[PDB]
Amino acid sequence: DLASLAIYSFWIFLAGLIYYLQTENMREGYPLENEDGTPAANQGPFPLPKPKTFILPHGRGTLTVPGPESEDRPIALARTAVSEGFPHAPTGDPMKDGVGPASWVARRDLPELDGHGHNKIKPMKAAAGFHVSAGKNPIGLPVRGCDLEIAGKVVDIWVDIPEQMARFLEVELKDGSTRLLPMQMVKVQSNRVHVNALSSDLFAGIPTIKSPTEVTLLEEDKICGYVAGGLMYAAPKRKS
Amino acid sequence: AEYQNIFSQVQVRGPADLGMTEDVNLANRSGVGPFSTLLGWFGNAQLGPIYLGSLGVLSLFSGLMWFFTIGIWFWYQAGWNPAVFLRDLFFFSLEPPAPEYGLSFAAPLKEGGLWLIASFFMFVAVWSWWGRTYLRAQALGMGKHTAWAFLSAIWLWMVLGFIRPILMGSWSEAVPYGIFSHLDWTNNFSLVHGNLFYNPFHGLSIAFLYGSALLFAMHGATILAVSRFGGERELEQIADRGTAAERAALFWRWTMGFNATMEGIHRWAIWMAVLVTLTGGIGILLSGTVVDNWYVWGQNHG
Amino acid sequence: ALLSFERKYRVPGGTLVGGNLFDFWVGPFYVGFFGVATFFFAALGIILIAWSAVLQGTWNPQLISVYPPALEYGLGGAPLAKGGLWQIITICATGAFVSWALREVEICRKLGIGYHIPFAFAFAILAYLTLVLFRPVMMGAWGYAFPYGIWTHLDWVSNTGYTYGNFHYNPAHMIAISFFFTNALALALHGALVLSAANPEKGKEMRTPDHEDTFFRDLVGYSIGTLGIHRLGLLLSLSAVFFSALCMIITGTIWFDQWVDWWQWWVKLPWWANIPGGING
Ligand code: BCL
Ligand code: BCL
Ligand SMILES: CC[C@H]1c2cc3[nH]c4c(c3C)C(=O)[C@H](C(=O)OC)c4c3nc(cc4[nH]c(cc(n2)[C@@H]1C)c(C(C)=O)c4C)[C@@H](C)[C@@H]3CCC(=O)OC/C=C(\C)CCC[C@H](C)CCC[C@H](C)CCCC(C)C
Ligand SMILES: CC[C@H]1c2cc3[nH]c4c(c3C)C(=O)[C@H](C(=O)OC)c4c3nc(cc4[nH]c(cc(n2)[C@@H]1C)c(C(C)=O)c4C)[C@@H](C)[C@@H]3CCC(=O)OC/C=C(\C)CCC[C@H](C)CCC[C@H](C)CCCC(C)C
Ligand SMILES: CCCCCCCCCCCCCCCC(=O)OC[C@H](COP(=O)(O)OCC[N+](C)(C)C)OC(=O)CCCC[C@H](Br)[C@@H](Br)CCCCCCCCCCC
Ligand SMILES: CCCCCCCCCCCCCCCC(=O)OC[C@H](COP(=O)(O)OCC[N+](C)(C)C)OC(=O)CCCC[C@H](Br)[C@@H](Br)CCCCCCCCCCC
Ligand SMILES: CCCCCCCCCCCC[N+](C)(C)[O-]
Ligand SMILES: CCCCCCCCCCCC[N+](C)(C)[O-]
Ligand SMILES: [Fe+3]
Ligand SMILES: [K+]
Repeated sequence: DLASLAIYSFWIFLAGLIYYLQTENMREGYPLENEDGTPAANQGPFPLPKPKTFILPHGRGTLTVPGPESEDRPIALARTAVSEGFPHAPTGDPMKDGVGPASWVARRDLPELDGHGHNKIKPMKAAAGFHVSAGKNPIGLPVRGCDLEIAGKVVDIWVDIPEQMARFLEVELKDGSTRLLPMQMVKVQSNRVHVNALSSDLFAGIPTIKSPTEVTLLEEDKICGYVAGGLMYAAPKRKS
Repeated sequence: AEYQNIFSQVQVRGPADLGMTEDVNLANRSGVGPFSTLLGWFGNAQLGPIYLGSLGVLSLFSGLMWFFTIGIWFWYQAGWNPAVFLRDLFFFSLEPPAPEYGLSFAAPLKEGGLWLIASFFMFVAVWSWWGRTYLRAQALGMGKHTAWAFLSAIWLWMVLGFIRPILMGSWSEAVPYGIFSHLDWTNNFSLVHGNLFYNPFHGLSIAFLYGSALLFAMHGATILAVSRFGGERELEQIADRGTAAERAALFWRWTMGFNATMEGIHRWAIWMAVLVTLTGGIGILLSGTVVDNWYVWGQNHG
Repeated sequence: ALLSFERKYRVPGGTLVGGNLFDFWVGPFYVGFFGVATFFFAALGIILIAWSAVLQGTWNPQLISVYPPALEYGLGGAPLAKGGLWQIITICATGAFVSWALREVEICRKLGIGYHIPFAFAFAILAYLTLVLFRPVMMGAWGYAFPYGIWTHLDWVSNTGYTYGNFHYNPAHMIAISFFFTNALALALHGALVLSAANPEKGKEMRTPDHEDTFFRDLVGYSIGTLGIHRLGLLLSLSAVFFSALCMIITGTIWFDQWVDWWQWWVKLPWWANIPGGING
């Protein structure tokens, strides 16, 4: 019967599809590890796929995955139990150490480029023809942490040029230096910007950028990591 | 409250983005359209430019003639009266030829001919548009995944309108152009084939349709949850995994015991969607050609 | 075992209940208080399904079906053999789903991400509860809920729909279907677009989001953008389920005749009601 053939065949196909799909999704993070970072004994029944290479634009090279995995950074954590499966306690200050929900990845310390090879994210002051078009302009608002104190003031928006969207607020601190705050982690209010994730005393510890008119992917990850980490680790100084 | 990133708090605008050039013939691109602050709360504010070469003009024109042909029949069904036109808008139907005309184009305009004319126009419209989807990818040097995925929707439509009627020996098997009339056709079809709930390809089709709602709810929710780490910048996360992609993977690893990559979720996405109409199209093509009654088939085949 | 990058995230904290008592993993799975609640509700559910099978007298998964109590029982309880098991299994189901959502909230807190996933999941749970809880309670009997069985629930869908004629004519249901179809459209396109950029023609460099925008503008004259599309997918699919729940919450309660006839309100608006010609005069 032709329909029985068609459906029997379909299942075989779908089984192969799921296999393919699952192996394609092991191109990062595998082989699996023990908690000391050595290779685990039980890797699962799906083998790692044959590698593929992405050619990256703008002379930035290639990425071949799967490949040798490696954190390329220290991880300030220690076991809290004598067996597998328990949490790992920060050995210092987790916000400073970039562990836990304050974690960052050792991405390239270069900026994301656009299609023309220009920096993707620029402060609006340096972004020809870019201006706030709708909504409350943050620039000039005082910035408030979850301790209900003022940590600083908004001095610019950092904008994605090709996608024409706001990505960070640049905030000047009491000492005159600035930091970036992810736009996704701030509430622009009529008369302030409020930052739930961080108490005012924690703003100085936001990682800083090495050149004041661009950010690197490494720098983004540290900044975004740090600020998200506050949800867990600033909670004592939070009053919500 | 935490801000949720469903709408944007502040829009910025810069110079009209005229796009990447690559191999595109720029003489076929319009100028930018207006910017919509309304859209800008949710997505991009910029409308245009659009590319419009020969195949585009052909597709659009053919598409409109399709719409012209249905609407002239509707107005005629309305007795040229605009009150009636609005009142009965959903009841009007341009029906294909009777069974008696089989597969011939020999049928009077008012009783088949017009339907064929409308279908002719749609067929040119869809296929040239399909070509457009391939050629716009080529010109930018991109993969053909879109054209391939669109081919799966075309499959179901081709089966319902052209392949299945040809195999069954008459245009009368095809679907009418009408809002209510085509719903009626769908219900009838199932009745007359012994209840499509017993067609295993129908069932799979549903598995995938629901599945697509599941996956995109998951995926969209996930990208938005990790947008504070730049998660929606998926291509750059593919090229250089960031804490966005890691937190996303790990949410799912910890919830359900396995997970995706930032490229690979898009392969689950493309296949989940595409299989809706692939399996769907098989289910219909088999119906009446090989299986008259899915209940009955079921009794005999698990 | 751990993914190569996982350890740094496996820190204590985030739990909603129990402090550090259940703050551990089993293999890849985060446990938590809600892991334990989930296991207990699911395990109990399955055992009770298994027992329902024994009393039906089958072990075949294409035949096992647990039916709600009969309409005669109202909104009261029924003997286990005769609907009670359904009722208990429904509490376990709800218990397990909600616990899974809350577990998800805990995972979110530990990972420092937003709560969008479990919020989305809540929509599914509400669709479920419409079918098994809100609608039956509003109609006055647990017997209006669907039974748990691979094929028997399909029988319920079809009987329930044909109670109101061709269900296609339910207007909330038309909106629901449109959202489902558009979502599927959206998912095809989004998957295809990102992959078309990550996997360009042979030998070429990876394309950029600028290319993705350019592609869509060239094609349709508009690009929603990479934040937009994920906002869209979420909105589309959640809207599909919202209108699915709405289209059933109204059926049997505010509207209970044949859905086709509902459209007479439009056709009979007095300004064109009596004009001759058309399909309706
Ligand atoms: C939504 C509206 C109707 C309904 C209408 C239909 C119709 C119509 C069809 C199905 C089909 C299916 N439905 Mg149903 N279904 C309903 C409610 C449910 C519920 C529920 C708890 O509310 C569940 C678990 C299911 C489950 C299922 C699967 C058996 C089958 C494939 C679905 C799928 O891929 O979804 C998308 C989800 C995924 C792709 C993820 C995978 C989920 C897996 C497959 C769920 C398996 C559940 C398992 C068999 C149930 C037992 C659990 C154990 C006891 C622990 N339905 C309600 C009453 N359903 C199809 C079928 O072929 O049935 C024979 C079909 O044609
Ligand atoms: C009483 C009715 C019958 C029934 C009869 C049928 C019939 C008959 C069919 C389906 C089909 C489907 N049904 Mg069923 N179905 C029933 C019950 C259900 C239930 C349920 C809960 O009860 C569900 C969830 C479904 C779900 C589904 C889908 C999985 C599937 C269609 C997929 C799709 O994307 O189609 C929509 C996608 C398309 C139609 C592709 C269109 C592509 C073209 C190329 C687009 C061109 C656009 C054109 C140019 C216009 C331009 C627009 C401009 C922007 C203006 N059915 C009952 C049992 N069903 C279809 C199928 O595959 O079945 C196997 C089908 O043919
Ligand atoms: C794979 C499964 C799903 C799928 C996938 C899919 N669909 C696709 C694609 C893909 C991958 C495309 O690439 C293609 C596309 O281009 O998307 C942007 C498409 C597409 N799917 C479409 C529709 C569609 N897809 C559907 C379904 C699905 N598509 C599945 C669920 C459905 C239904 C019924 O469920 C519909 C209705 C189109 C949006 C697009 C194909 C376009 C096409 O073929 O067009 C030819 C017809 C015309 C060109 C007529 C043009 C008329 C204009 C509107 C001009 C108007 C001018 C006027 C004077 C102004 C005022 C009028 C307005 C107010 C209306
Ligand atoms: C809201 C939009 C869509 C959506 C979203 C969505 N679903 C989700 C999520 C989200 C955001 C999750 O986070 C969560 C998840 O973990 O996904 C992997 C989930 C999920 N959606 C799932 C399924 C699912 N979702 C569906 C639908 C949808 N989900 C929508 C279309 C459907 C259908 C039928 O269309 C199904 C079948 C699961 C894979 C997963 C939730 C897993 C879970 O809750 O696990 C805990 C419970 C158990 C492990 C077992 C409980 C056992 C019961 C006690 C007994 C069984 C009772 C049941 C009622 C009988 C069923 C018989 C059937 C034949 C009818
Ligand atoms: C659709 C069917 C209904 C549900 C089916 C799936 C049930 C839930 C999935 C089970 C969850 C699996 C995760 C637990 C297994 C596990 O070990 O943890 C995950 C592990 C960690 O443990 P180890 O691999 O070290 O242990 C190996 C085990 N043994 C000893 C057997 C070799 O992560 C992995 O590496 C393995 C990943 C498993 C892949 C899972 Br089974 C995927 Br293929 C299931 C996909 C289900 C989706 C169905 C999609 C529908 C079709 C869509 C097509 C577009
Ligand atoms: C409907 C199926 C998909 C096809 C949709 C695409 C159809 C778009 C219709 C073409 C636009 C008509 C207006 C003429 C185009 C044009 O020439 O430029 C207008 C302007 C620029 O004017 P120029 O002064 O540069 O024109 C110079 C050319 N000469 C001098 C020769 C006239 O061009 C545009 O901005 C195009 C804007 C169209 C925006 C399109 Br309708 C987007 Br909003 C539609 C989104 C499609 C979504 C598909 C999924 C579902 C649809 C439901 C949502 C509405
Ligand atoms: C291409 C041949 C038949 C394919 C199925 C077309 C179904 C009709 C779609 C609904 C009708 C749209 N209309 C004409 C009422 O405006
Ligand atoms: C959320 C799941 C809903 C199932 C709840 C069923 C419990 C009914 C208990 C009512 C007992 C009253 N009485 C005396 C009539 O049996
Ligand atoms: Fe995505
Ligand atoms: K500027």
